[PDB]
Formats: sequence, structure tokens, C-alpha cells
Amino acid sequence: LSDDFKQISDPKGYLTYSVKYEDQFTKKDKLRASEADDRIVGPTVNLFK
Amino acid sequence: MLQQPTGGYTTLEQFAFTIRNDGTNATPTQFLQLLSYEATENELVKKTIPTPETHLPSARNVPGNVYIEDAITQALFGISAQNVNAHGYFSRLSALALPNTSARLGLDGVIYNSETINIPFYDPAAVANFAATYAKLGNASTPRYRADMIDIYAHVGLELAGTDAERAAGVMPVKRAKFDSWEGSLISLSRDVVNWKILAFLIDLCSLEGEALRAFKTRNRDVFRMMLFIMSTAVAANVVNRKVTKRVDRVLEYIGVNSMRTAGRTATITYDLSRHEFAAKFLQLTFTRWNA
Amino acid sequence: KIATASSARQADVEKPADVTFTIENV
Amino acid sequence: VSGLLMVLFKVMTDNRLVIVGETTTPMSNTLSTVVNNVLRTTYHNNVGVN
Amino acid sequence: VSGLLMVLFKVMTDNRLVIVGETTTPMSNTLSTVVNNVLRTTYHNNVGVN
Amino acid sequence: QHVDAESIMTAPKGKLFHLQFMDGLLRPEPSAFDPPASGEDMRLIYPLQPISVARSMRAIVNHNEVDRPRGAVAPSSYEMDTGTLSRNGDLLYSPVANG
Amino acid sequence: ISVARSMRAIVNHNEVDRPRGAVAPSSYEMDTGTLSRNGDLLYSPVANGQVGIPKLEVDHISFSNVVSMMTANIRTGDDMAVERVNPDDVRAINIRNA
Repeated sequence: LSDDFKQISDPKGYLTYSVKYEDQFTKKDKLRASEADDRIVGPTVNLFK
Repeated sequence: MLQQPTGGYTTLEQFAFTIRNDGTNATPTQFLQLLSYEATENELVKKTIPTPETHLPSARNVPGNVYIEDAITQALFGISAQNVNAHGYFSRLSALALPNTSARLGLDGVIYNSETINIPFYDPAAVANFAATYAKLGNASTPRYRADMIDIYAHVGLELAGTDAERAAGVMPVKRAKFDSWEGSLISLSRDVVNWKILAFLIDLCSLEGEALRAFKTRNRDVFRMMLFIMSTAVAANVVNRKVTKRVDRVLEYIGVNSMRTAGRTATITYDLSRHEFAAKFLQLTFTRWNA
Repeated sequence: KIATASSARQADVEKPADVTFTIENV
Repeated sequence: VSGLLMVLFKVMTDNRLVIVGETTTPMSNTLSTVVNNVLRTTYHNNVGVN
Repeated sequence: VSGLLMVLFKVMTDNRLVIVGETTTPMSNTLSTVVNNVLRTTYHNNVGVN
Repeated sequence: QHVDAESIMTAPKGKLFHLQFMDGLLRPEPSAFDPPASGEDMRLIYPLQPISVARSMRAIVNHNEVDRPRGAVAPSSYEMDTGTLSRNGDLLYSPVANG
Repeated sequence: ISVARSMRAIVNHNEVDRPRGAVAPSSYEMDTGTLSRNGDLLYSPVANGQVGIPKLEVDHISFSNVVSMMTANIRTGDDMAVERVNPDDVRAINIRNA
């Protein structure tokens, strides 16, 4: 067959969120999500910390 | 869109203003009833308020949803409010001031550049009337347009501690307010106030005319008095407690006399010079509308 | 195998207050 | 402007065709309720940010 | 009796002034429901007995 | 970077200038006993148009542990819609009004 | 004698019945009521209408209480400093007038 397409998994998009942090701001309190909720919500929370 | 009630938006139970009194809900008037005054040798004598400048900030287009209500209530009442004179928010306000602008001011207190339908929003004519004056808050800092931060507070005192005879006279003795109080009563009072949807009160104050607005002034006088009280504590030269018969009586001194105090304190919210310029301009505009 | 008594009491963990250099709000 | 063409061009010729990656089917009891409202039985291990 | 004075005295002159220690904000889903009823969003890591 | 006035008045037409702009919103209050600053902080270069157009969220920090900082920006709702495929298979945002 | 006793015999009797003489902790050990209007500690209200009795006012020990505390250390380290400036000429100084 002709290689008309390019099979891929977990596709990368055209736009992505860049983020600049001010590193002196951290909440004194520490969240403790369940491991699964961290597996799901985690990359997000780590990015928008 | 919410059609404006003939009595103004404030007649709606959606915009009731209320404050906790030792943690229980109460109308502002029944807090003000707790207030007691001790006059002193000095006398406040209100001057004519200078007429506000006609120059609105240019209505430049800006990214995002300006949250104008939170900006105003914070700058007046919020603890240690910041960036109160950043110009963009009022650029959007003056954008609202235009005759047929696409921007709409939601009941949320947000302004949306799009016609984003799902959120209910105030009638555009009323907000045009509102922005036409309160965009001028956008020149609170600009040197040509700065409000007198001192004499204006006399009006504050007159509308707060003033007896009806003291008010008609246009002069009152400088007063020291006091009231039975819970700890942190002033901060909690300011928290209760800063959550007020004052945009309903101001859109009504600007848009309403004739008998309906005059009835509106008689009706909401306690709310305006309360906002005035939070501001007065923000400028009170000194604030303390007296321990009479187990009860503690908070004592703010003195009403109606700004002290230009800038450093914060445990007792009360405290304006930085920027917040003073802002509050001053707000008072100028708001009293100019209030007395007509 | 002989029975035994024992005891415990809740410990103090009163550290003198820490000096964080990080701030938590604007 | 030259760059815009390359975005346009590179997007004109994206021939990627998605295949499912590693997935996960959390039990509802291990997820905090809002996440359960948002999840739909299963998800790719590489959820990106949102 | 001498000892009581020292309790009284030592308590007369306690100048400790609390600063918040390390805290924790468990998600409600990781707490058994009664503890969730008792907890108030967050707590010091060193909860003592009660 | 540090732009001299002369460079802005002599950069060749068609060369891309690269300017930097502070978002000083995340700047903590001065210490109450920090020494007064006698002189002023002045600034000359300003944008003519909105710049922060790629901005999605701004100032992810608290102000008094409830109040939002003035000028902080929550993400637009569309970032989170994930609606549905259309009858033909086009992507769509979810319906606004029910009808 | 057992006046300091709070709980006694934390073991089952027939996996339901309490052993005779076992003692559950008094309710006050667990009240954690509220600060009063002036800021005194208080047990929670008993009947719905009545106000809560202050914890110091009664003899019961209570092991949960609401303690006010600063969120972080008070001593930030920005200690105050000042510009003392001396009198220009010692002879010209005005000792007089109070």
C-alpha cells in the first residue's frame, strides 16, 4: 500500500500553552489528590501551578 | 438583558445589599443605628465640589473580560487593593460610554467585548449613562484631574454622621464615631461591603431620573452611608477600643477628616496614595451625581 | 508467653516558627 | 509572512491519522467527583493540559 | 503547693504566639466521610490526638 | 534587552524590532520599612495596539486568599467546551440556549 | 482517685456489649465550639436558642479549640532604620520652651 497517512498515537496539536512563572509564589498549603486524579489532572496542575 | 425596573435595579431582590453584624445578616441601616457620635471642637464645613472633568479616557480596545465591579469595590473597600489606577479597565468603561458599542456589562459586574448572549446583562442605555460619568475614575491619578483628597471627606462626614439639621446647615462639628462591636468588626464590615453589587446602585444612580431617582436616593441612603463608613474608617486618623461594662466599643476618630494615612493597620482597611486618589475621584463623581 | 503492660503519651512537636522566603499572595 | 506560508503549508499536508494510545479506566471510586463528571469511562494516559 | 505556683507562674508568662505549621488539603474523595464532616478544608500535619 | 532611543529612530524599515514588556501585576508590595525612593521611575516606549493577544490566563495567584488580583484573567470558556461532531462530522461548540 | 481518667477499658466485651465500668470520654473533650464576640473560647450551644457556655467558665477539660494564628512568620526581617540628622550648631539649639 502507499503510505498515504502517518499513523500516530497521542497526537501533538498545532497550538500549545506556554507559561511563565514567578517562582516566589507558592501556596503554604499542600494539596493531596488521589493517585488517579493526579494521573488525570496532573499535567494540567503542574503546568498552571 | 435585564430591563431596568422603574424603581431601578436596586428594587430587585437579586441586588439586595446586606452586612453581617457579629456574623448575622442585617440591612445596612440597622448597622448604622448602632453608630453613636461624640462631637469635638473642630467643625467640618463643606465646600462646593468642583465639577468633574469632561475628559473620559480614550475608549481603546483591550484583550480579555474586564471585571469592572470587582475593581471598583476592591479599590474602595478591599483590603490592600492593588493597581487601582491601571488604565485599561476604564478604557473599556469609556468603550461602554459610546452610543452603540458592542460591549455589554453583565450582572456579574464583568464587561464582555463580544455580544456573548448566555449571561444576562444590564440595559445598554443605562450603562452608557453610568460609564459616561464613572469612566472618569480612569483619570483619578492624572495630575490635571486629581480630586481634592481632603475637603471631599467633609461631605462624607455630612452624609454619614450628619443630623438632618447639620446636613441642611452644610456644617457639622467634627465627630468621633463609636459602636458596640465584635473583634475585627471593621474588616468584616469591609468584606461584607466589598461583595456588594454596587454597579446596580451606580447604574441606577446615573440612569434614573426625576421622582424615581429621588425616591431611590431616599431608599438607598443607608447603603451609600455604609460605603461612606467603610471609606471613613479607611481614612480615620485613629481607631481603638474601649472596655465599658464587658462590652467593647470600637471608636473611630475622626469621621469626615481624611488623615492621608497610608500604612496598614489591624483595625481597618488602609488606602495607599493611589487608593486615596481613586477614592477621592470616586467621591467627587458620586457626590456630584448624588446632589442634583 | 507473659502478658505485659505499657504506656504512651502524645509527643510535643512544637518547633519554633519557620522563616519561609516565599510569599503566598500579591 | 514567509513563516505563515509554512504554517499553512505544513497544515495543508498533515497526513497524521490517530491511533489510540495507552489508556486507563479508573474506577469511579478512585476519582474525585468532578473528575468523574468530566471523565468518560476511559482516557489516554497522555492527557495534556486543559 | 510549690509546684502549683510553677504551673500558675509558667502559665502566667507563656508568651508563645502561634504561626501556622505545615498543612494539608486532602481532596474530599480521599477521606472517609466522617472525617470529611470533621475536617475543614485543611489541617496541620501534626494533628494531635482527640 | 535595552533599547536606546536612537535605535528606535534609526532601525531599518522592514527589520523586525524585538521589544520586551513587563507584566508587573505579579509584583509584591514593598516592605513597610523599605527606604523611600527619592527619584522617579520613567518609561518611554509604549505599544500602539494590544500586545497580549496570545494570553489565556494571567496571574494565577491569590489576592487575600479569595479576592482576584485586579487584571488577572481566567481562561475563556471556549478553551474548555469540547462539544461534538456535527452531522457531517465537523467540530462544534456545545449549544448555548437549549433550542 | 481516678480523677484524671478520661477513657477506661478500650476493649470489647462480647464484640458489642461494653465491659462494666468502661468509660467513654466526656463530650466536652470533643466540643471545639467557637470564639465569643470578644474572642473568648466557648462550647457550642446546647439548646438551639441559648448561647454557648465559655470553656473557662465551667470545670470540664476540652481538647479541641479554635486558636488564632498568623499564616506565616511575623519577623519578615525588614527591620526599621532611620536617618538621624544632628543639630547644625550646638550653640543655636533651643533648650527652652518645655
